[PDB]
Amino acid sequence: AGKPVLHYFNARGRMECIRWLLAAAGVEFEEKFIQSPEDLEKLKKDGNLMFDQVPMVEIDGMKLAQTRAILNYIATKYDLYGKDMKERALIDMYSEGILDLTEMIGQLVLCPPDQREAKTALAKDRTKNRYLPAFEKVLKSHGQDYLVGNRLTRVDIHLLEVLLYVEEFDASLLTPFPLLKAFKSRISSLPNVKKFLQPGSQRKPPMDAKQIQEARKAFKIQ
Amino acid sequence: AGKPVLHYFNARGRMECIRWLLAAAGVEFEEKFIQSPEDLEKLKKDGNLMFDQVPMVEIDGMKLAQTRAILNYIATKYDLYGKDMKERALIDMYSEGILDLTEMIGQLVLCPPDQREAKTALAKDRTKNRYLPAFEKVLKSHGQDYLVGNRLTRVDIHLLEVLLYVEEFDASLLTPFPLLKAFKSRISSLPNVKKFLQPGSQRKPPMDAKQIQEARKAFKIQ
Ligand SMILES: N[C@@H](CCC(=O)N[C@@H](CS[C@H]1c2c(cc3ccc4cccc5ccc2c3c45)C(=O)C(=O)[C@@H]1O)C(=O)NCC(=O)O)C(=O)O
Ligand SMILES: N[C@@H](CCC(=O)N[C@@H](CS[C@H]1c2c(cc3ccc4cccc5ccc2c3c45)C(=O)C(=O)[C@@H]1O)C(=O)NCC(=O)O)C(=O)O
Repeated sequence: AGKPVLHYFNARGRMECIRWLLAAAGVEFEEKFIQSPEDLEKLKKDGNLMFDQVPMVEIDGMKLAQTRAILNYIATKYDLYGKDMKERALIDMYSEGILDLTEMIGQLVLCPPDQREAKTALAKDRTKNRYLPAFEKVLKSHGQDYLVGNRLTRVDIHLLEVLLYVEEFDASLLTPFPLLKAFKSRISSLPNVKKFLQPGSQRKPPMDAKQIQEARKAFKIQ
Repeated sequence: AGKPVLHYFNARGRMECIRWLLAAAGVEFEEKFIQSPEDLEKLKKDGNLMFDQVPMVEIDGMKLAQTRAILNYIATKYDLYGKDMKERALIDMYSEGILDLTEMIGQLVLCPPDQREAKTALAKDRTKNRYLPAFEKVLKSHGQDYLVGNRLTRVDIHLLEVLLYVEEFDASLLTPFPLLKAFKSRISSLPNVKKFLQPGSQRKPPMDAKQIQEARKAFKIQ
């Protein structure tokens, strides 16, 4: 049970939020990449994936599948899940909004070409008029350095991570939000985070059109 | 307040799992139905919704949004979340597969006719070959009456609810699973569950495509 083992393709996808959480907690981990459909098949057939899906993480003797379940477990284990019921409620509400924002932006690459522009316009609108203002408001409401409980929790990490993708999506979206900029800088300066951001870490890059098309093809899954 | 207040459309949607969890816990609740676009606009403008979305539940001084955030809080508050992080890891993984199954079947009524048939076949294949076998397997792995910790938890309620939707979708899907059939009757027999299953409770009915198109027309939500 030394280092947790992360089962996923060699890409961000749904496993990146988990890599971010482990890195932030300073927890060393290994990765076993699914490079071929045959790799994915073996995992399923061997009974390692409860729903024949990844993310799957081997940790503390479990074969834990489902992103949210992996995150909640890691967050609790390393005291990054607040101190009680009420703090976890704020943490979960904020985190679900961030996961929604992450999916809205990330799914654009899979949109049918004829729907892509409209979907992209809607995503930019939601990002700048619904999500960014919501988080800027949280920070303003209490003036604290962290989102919840005046101390670092998993959602501070989730927010930094999604702001990076917002910056990749459209850098002008962040301009109107001073507190979030300040927050991004603060979280980025934490030792474990800075280290994960530097070149050479297990942090993953975005995938380009050709890659996406090629990878999604060889595996074929509806 | 005293009784939690559930803000949602008069329909199942994302709020139904919450009505179920509360009903099961024997906690009485009230509902404030969103019956028109104006109702929804009012809720937003008055500062009720963190991300201008429902579900939103008023409980213990919070105006809590995000389905999962609401479910996690209620489950913890009423001792339906197991006893430790390891039981919660199983409860969470199970719950997420159930939510995935619910969405997969629920989405069908929004598939354009030239896509619905194939999407329906996929949903049935996934239900009987991926999802149901997974839960039948958990029940067989310990031979106990409940999914986790040999005690009623939130996931036994989530599993009963989704079994109802699978039964509405295609009853013959359940026949090959004797343990799931026995589990269904057992959970259905619990006092609070029996109360919620009987006529006149706050449980909600399904909505055909016709009903969907109609309602989802008046609001013109993107
Ligand atoms: N609610 C669950 C969801 C789990 C889930 O969907 N997992 C996917 C991989 S992630 C994602 C996904 C799928 C297919 C592929 C196929 C090739 C591929 C190559 C390189 C990187 C990724 C990254 C993500 C991904 C996929 C790839 C597509 O399944 C979907 O589009 C998923 O959204 C999977 O294992 N698919 C195998 C299969 O169903 O039999 C959770 O949160 O954990
Ligand atoms: N991750 C979050 C998701 C929250 C969420 O998506 N909420 C939706 C309602 S649920 C669902 C939804 C939408 C629109 C409508 C519009 C009319 C409508 C009438 C009667 C019943 C439902 C049931 C669901 C529903 C909708 C209706 C469509 O938004 C989507 O399709 C949603 O998936 C909403 O409030 N939309 C208002 C808006 O964005 O401004 C969570 O789990 O809590």
